[PDB]
Amino acid sequence: IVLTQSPASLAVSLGQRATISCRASKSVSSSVNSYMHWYQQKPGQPPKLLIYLASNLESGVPARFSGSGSGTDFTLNIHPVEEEDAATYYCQHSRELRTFGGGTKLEIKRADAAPTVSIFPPSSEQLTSGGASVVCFLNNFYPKDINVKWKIDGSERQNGVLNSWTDQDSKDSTYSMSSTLTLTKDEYERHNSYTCEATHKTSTSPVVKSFNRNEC
Amino acid sequence: EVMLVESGGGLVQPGGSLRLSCATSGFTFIDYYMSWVRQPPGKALEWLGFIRNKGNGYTTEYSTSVKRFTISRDNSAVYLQMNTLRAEDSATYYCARDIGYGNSPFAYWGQGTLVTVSAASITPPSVYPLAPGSMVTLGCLVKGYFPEPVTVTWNSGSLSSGVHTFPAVLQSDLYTLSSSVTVPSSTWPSETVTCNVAHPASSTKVDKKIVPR
Ligand SMILES: O=C(O)[C@@]1(O)C[C@@H](O)[C@@H](O)[C@@H]([C@H](O)CO)O1
Repeated sequence: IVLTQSPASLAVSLGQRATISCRASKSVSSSVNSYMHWYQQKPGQPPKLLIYLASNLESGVPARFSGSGSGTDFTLNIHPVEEEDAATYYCQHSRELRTFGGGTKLEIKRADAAPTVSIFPPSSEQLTSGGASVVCFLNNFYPKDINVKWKIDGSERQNGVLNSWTDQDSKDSTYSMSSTLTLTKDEYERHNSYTCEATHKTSTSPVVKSFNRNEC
Repeated sequence: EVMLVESGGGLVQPGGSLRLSCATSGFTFIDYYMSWVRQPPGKALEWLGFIRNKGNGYTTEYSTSVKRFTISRDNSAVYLQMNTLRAEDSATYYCARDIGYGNSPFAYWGQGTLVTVSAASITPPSVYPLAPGSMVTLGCLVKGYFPEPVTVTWNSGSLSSGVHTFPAVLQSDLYTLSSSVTVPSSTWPSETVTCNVAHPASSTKVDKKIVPR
């Protein structure tokens, strides 16, 4: 069997309706039950069963979660969505070959928020080992889309840049990003201006944090 | 009440073999099917197979993708024997209580056990303090370790609010992660802020103080 979950991603305003669809290649309805499960999964956790047999709430699951459908076509509805509902959702055929759908990442929308940007020079202990990383945190921003560029004395560098983004926060609905420029000690010490530049919706021009190595 | 605990996950070489276990309590083990499900990092869940209950002759069934793996049980632990491990097998592995006599299957899941299939060797992290060159952001850079995971707290958990710990990213077979904490200007540098890093795979525990330049 093939289970096709759509959309793969959606954003919904706090207190509004989230509608997630799951279509099976064949009917999963017996003469009594429709064998469709819906799960919620948060980062670092096993999946949580929300809906069993298409339309039933597992014990303790809030009323805002609702499932419907029969045969090949199923729908998970969440209304009104809460901040904590920021998660990935899965449908699954709950018998036979127990096929999972591909998942749907739900974003809870919030007001725009500019990133709080902080830059950090290499630590004295990293330098002792002959390496040099410059770190930039871009924290608690919204929306998710963000672009970061590193410049060394005005010359953009991409090699040796490592980027990581958090999942949407479950409580304040923001995103955060970390960008680490790794260089050798010798290159670090050959240049002065080190600049983290961020392009985000909240600003028409790059958000810039900088330090000069010989001012340290 | 009901409990499921996965164990046996670790770093394993390609072509290698591993057996994972799942420890159960709080219900009549013998009456339940038991399933194994995996999840590659950032990917969808994948059902792997189950072992049937007494009433159905303790027989097993597997997904097309692993029909290579073997499931068994001690009548109260359930096992997953994995052979000829490869890259695609790297995942968190879960056991879940499947069907009994009416209770929902996949309501109860363990915390999972992380399997990493790689030739790269276990390596401890280097931990670097990130100090600035009304509210102040400090951080730690955790660099050069393998495999996952590492955990980071600030002031032994005392600083819980305003923490961001970033997903690890692999580069040339070594992981890097970072964590930031934002504290009132009244706490630092007046008093001390420490990141506490642990890497159980290398038996490393490092506490790095963030001292002003
Ligand atoms: O294979 C079985 O033992 C089992 O009973 C497991 C159930 O979940 C269900 O799939 C059943 C039949 O397939 C019902 O169609 O087979």
